[PDB]
This record gives sequence, structure tokens and C-alpha cells, in this order.
Amino acid sequence: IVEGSDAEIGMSPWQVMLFRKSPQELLCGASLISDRWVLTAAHCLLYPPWDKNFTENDLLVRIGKHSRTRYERNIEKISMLEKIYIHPRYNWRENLDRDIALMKLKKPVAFSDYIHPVCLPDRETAASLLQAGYKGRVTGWGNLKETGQPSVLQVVNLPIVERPVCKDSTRIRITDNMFCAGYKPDEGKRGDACEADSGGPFVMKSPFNNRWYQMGIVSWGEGCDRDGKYGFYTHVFRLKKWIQKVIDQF
Amino acid sequence: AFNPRTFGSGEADCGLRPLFEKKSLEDKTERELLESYID
Ligand SMILES: *C[C@@](*)(O)[C@H](CCCNC(N)=[NH2+])NC(=O)[C@@H]1CCCN1C(=O)[C@H](N)Cc1ccccc1
Ligand SMILES: *[C@@H]1O[C@H](CO)[C@@H](O)[C@H](O)[C@H]1NC(C)=O
Ligand code: NA
Ligand SMILES: [Zn+2]
Ligand SMILES: [Zn+2]
Ligand SMILES: [Zn+2]
Ligand SMILES: [Zn+2]
Repeated sequence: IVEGSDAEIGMSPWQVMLFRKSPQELLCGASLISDRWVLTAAHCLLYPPWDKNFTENDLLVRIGKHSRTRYERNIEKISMLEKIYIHPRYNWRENLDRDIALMKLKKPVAFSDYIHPVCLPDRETAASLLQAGYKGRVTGWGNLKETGQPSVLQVVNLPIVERPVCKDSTRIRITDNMFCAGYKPDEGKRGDACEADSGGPFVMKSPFNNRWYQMGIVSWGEGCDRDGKYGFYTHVFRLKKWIQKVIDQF
Repeated sequence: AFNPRTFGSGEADCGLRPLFEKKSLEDKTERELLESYID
């Protein structure tokens, strides 16, 4: 996260850290949507060009983590994966269309003050909150700038950007399965997700029922926090049926 | 939306943080989002 701030303790209890098992290496972010299901970016799991094609056993996830250097005994939880599900129509060759994947934990985790799931949007919530100008929140342990890495989870709030403006900021082919967010050069504020923030959640607090909902997944961008450029996120609501199909399948 | 038996738990106890919403406490930047809703 570039130009962000430290997150307070327990501010993002659905925050998940995706790790490479051997050798241990932080790879991406992810989010906890239930006691056993974790959402993340497909490219975090499958991106052949970067020699990424992980199997359940190549990875570990850490939940409720406050520091990346030490182990909070009975606070942070390390879980193994039972199964990985990548969207079948994920286009890694071209524009990362449908950059979404689900991972089922081997054993469900107990919720605590530091571990709790984020909500997934319903039709009504998505309609009223997913509008240009409305701000969301992105969190992550990724790079502090185009490069280093933070010792505390980072956070930044960013406005959703109108489609036409997103489309003009890049020549990469944008789809309805993506939305972008970030401040315009003229808005005077900065901030963006960056390398290794992929998979992290872009969340919005519903003023209605006071619950946090995951609207997007950090997916891609060109550089980090550059003027006239915006971060792209997987449009979660648009792909909820696939999520339903997968979770209600297995 | 989700069958509890597959989803697990959480559908009904999501998006409410123990250390914030559960204690009626606002985090330090949350108001920025609320204000972005206000026109
Ligand atoms: C995997 C993630 O860590 C990462 C998140 C990037 C978020 N960046 C900003 N500014 N919010 N994604 C990437 O690194 C992805 C993976 C594939 C390459 N990529 C890119 O962002 C490229 N820089 C651009 C791109 C390449 C191919 C298809 C779409 C975009
Ligand atoms: C993933 O690795 C498996 C071999 O272990 C391979 O069959 C599959 O085609 C790979 N997925 C690709 C490269 O998209
Ligand atoms: Na920008
Ligand atoms: Zn500091
Ligand atoms: Zn290749
Ligand atoms: Zn701690
Ligand atoms: Zn609870």
C-alpha cells in the first residue's frame, strides 16, 4: 500500500496473508469470508509467466496477524489449505479478467476479537454503494512504493472511479468484471495498492446496517500511485454466482 | 445466500468488528467513507 497509514489493532479482522510454504514467503493478501472460506486474486495462485501454479500443499495462510516479524501465540492463526478453486474463465494471458479464486481451509477457524469474516454484497447493497465518488478501503502488507515492506498492516481509503475515466487511463482492456479506484491528480490526495497487495479486499462500510462488505479484490495496476493512473479491482458482486456455485458445490 | 453447511459460519455474523462496531467505537478513518456517501 502506497501513501497509506498503519491500521489499528483489530481494524481489519478479515485480513488474510497468503504465504508460500517452502521457502516461507509472503505472496499476497486475501480475505476471510467465513470460518472456512478465503477469497483472493486468481493471479496470486495461477500466473504461469511468474512460475505460479500452486497446489493446496504449497501454501499456508496466516490470520489475525499484527506483526510480520513475530508470532502472537494464541492471537494469530496459521491454517493449511484443503482445496483451491480458480475461476475457470480467468484470463491470465490478456487482461486478468475474472481475477478471483477461493481457498477452503483444512479446519475452520474460530472467530475472535482479531478474526472475523467480512460480508459479501447482495444486489441491494452493491447498487447503493458501488458508485463513482463513493470511497472504499484497501488494506495490505505489500510494497510502500514502486520498488519497502511494512511491519504493520497498511490501509488507505480511495474513491471508486467512473468507468469512462478508468477506461481512458490505460490501454489494457477493462471488463465489467473490474472497477478502478483512486484519486485524480486534481483531487489533492493520494494512495494506491501496490506489489503483493493483490488478493487484499477493497471494502465498504454500509452506513445502513453498519457492516463492512467486500466490493473488490486488488487485481492490477500500472506502477503504483502514479498521477492519472488508477488501481484495478475484481468486481466481487459480478462474480458472486461463481462464488455461490463453488461453495454450494463442494 | 449460502448454505451454512457449505459455507460455514459467518454469513450472519459478518462485517461487524469486535473491537469497533461491537463496542460502538469508530475507527480513525471510517468517517471518510461515510462522508463520501454524503453527496
Ligand atoms: C498480484 C498482485 O500483487 C498485483 C496487484 C497490483 C495492484 N496495483 C495497483 N496499482 N493497485 N497484480 C499485478 O502485479 C498484476 C499481475 C499480473 C501483472 N499485473 C499487473 O498489475 C501489471 N502491472 C499490469 C497488467 C498486466 C497484465 C494484465 C493486466 C494488468
Ligand atoms: C498447473 O500445473 C499442472 C501440472 O502439475 C498442469 O497440468 C496445469 O496445466 C498447470 N496449469 C496451467 C499451466 O494453466
Ligand atoms: Na493514481
Ligand atoms: Zn509509521
Ligand atoms: Zn511464458
Ligand atoms: Zn497483537
Ligand atoms: Zn462473532
